[PDB]
Amino acid sequence: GPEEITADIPNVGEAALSKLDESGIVYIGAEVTGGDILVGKVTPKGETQLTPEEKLLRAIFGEKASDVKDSSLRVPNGVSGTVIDVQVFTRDGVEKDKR
Amino acid sequence: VTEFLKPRLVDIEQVSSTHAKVTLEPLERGFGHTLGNALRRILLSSMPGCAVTEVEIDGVLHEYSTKEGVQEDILEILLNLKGLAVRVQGKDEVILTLNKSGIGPVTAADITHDGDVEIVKPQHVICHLTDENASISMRIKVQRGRGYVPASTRIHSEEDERPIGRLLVDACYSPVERIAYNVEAARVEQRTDLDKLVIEMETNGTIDPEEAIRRAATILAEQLEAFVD
Amino acid sequence: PGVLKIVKVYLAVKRRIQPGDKMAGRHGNKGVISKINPIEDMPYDENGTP
Repeated sequence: GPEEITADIPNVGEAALSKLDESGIVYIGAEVTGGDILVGKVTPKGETQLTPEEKLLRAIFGEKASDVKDSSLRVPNGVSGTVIDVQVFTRDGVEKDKR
Repeated sequence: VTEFLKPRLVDIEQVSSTHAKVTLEPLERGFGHTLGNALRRILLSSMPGCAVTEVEIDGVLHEYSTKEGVQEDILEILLNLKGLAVRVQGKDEVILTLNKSGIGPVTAADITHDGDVEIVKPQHVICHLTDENASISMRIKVQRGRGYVPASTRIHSEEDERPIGRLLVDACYSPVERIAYNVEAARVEQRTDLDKLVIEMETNGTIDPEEAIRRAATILAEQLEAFVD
Repeated sequence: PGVLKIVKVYLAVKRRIQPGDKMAGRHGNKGVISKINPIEDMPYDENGTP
């Protein structure tokens, strides 16, 4: 499955998602510190059987199912500061244009 | 002591609104230089003045983006304003707000200058708007401080604070930052020939010069005695 | 073909001199930023210009 940017990073802290805008990428204008995650791509993961323990987990937690691996863009170590700009080039056949 | 002839300040001159020159009665040699040194230190570095700590604009965030019409950007506006200084009362953490509409020259009259936010140099090059539809309104928190520091220092105190839009601003904070102490041999006729001291102090308006002289020499006495133990 | 889309983000970080800066002079004379004391330590001119 395609890896798309929607800030739906599995096992993601709120403050981490509290920077990225809806399209996984974030908005424009403030700073960033440390290894802050910028764009949240989600790598598709393989499926499994009915998996009674995992079924119980989904009934308890759910919304993950070990299906989306966090492929998010994060700031580099020792890299922090203000942001100049962002640009998205989408191939023909994909017209997300979420932001 | 032995006829110490403790002198007093005399003929303290103030040429302009942003400096002063204080003359003094004569004193001894081998000490006047050291005394002037200590005075300049305590007046310039540990100097209670005012600067800008926070900045903001609804359309202008931390990123260095030029405001509509305004020729200078956020960093550039910070630079152009930095060429001046602002006033807060005995209370610190005052706020000035430079807001203007039209296309005429940008100056400090259309800026928040209060009874606890005071302006003296009101015609700086402030990147006047060039588009008629523009109406600029930037707000700079002007507080009071003493010593030089960067902006990353306030990251810990403003982490859940300083959200996307609030600009945290730094300063170099030496509210005197210039004071010359000159010891010469004059103003002594009856007793031993003595050295009189002149202080050419200068500020950006943050504080009074003779006030800085009193503060610095009070610190001079204070740390001077501390050698007793 | 591999990527459906790409999102390139560029962040500009400032930088001032520090312990370890390298200045140069057009007379080919260069130098390492070594020690900066308080501005008081600078020798004072006759007019005191440090």
